[PDB]
Amino acid sequence: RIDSVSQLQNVAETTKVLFDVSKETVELESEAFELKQKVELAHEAKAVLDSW
Amino acid sequence: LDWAKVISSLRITGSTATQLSSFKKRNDEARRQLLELQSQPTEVDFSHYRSVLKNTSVIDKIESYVKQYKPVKIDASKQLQVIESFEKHAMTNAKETESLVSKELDNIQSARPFDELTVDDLTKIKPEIDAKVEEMVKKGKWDVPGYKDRFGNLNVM
Repeated sequence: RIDSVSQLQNVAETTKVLFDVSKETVELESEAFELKQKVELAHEAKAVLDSW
Repeated sequence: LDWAKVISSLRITGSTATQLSSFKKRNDEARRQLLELQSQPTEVDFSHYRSVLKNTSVIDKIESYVKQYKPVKIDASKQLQVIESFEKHAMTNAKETESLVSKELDNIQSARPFDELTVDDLTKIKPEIDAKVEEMVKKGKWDVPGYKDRFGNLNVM
């Protein structure tokens, strides 16, 4: 009975976490892409200015 | 943030060890990438680049387009694979406990007259006893298997 009761809370927490984990991955990838694209444009402009 | 409860949240089966390890590694990697990267756009020093460049009106034009908008590798919340599965998982694993665990001290609630329980009462509650004794007599086994070890036979010799 203790094991069966503990499974109900665990399954309910594990179900909610799966939806959050998928959202967190998408949000981290978007931020990482935007930061990488902005740093590339800044580095390219700086390198061209420094050479000139 | 369940640390010790998320390692033992599964049943007796070791099949969910691969799925739990993959989910933890993905969450840690995503959090680390956001903290290692800068939480801002870009500096874009146009003040020192427009006057240092050889060709006229080239830094000024690049600066203006990089500070507007551009594409990024992102998605939308249309492909809700994990959200649709969450309802189904709760409805088969978490809802099963509401009728299995809930159905499972009635033994002590019914009191115990073992010093005065009748063999007719056991025959009435169990016809299996009567059938086992009847077939055990018909085949001829007057022995009782496993009686002598816990109960002394008290033969003279």
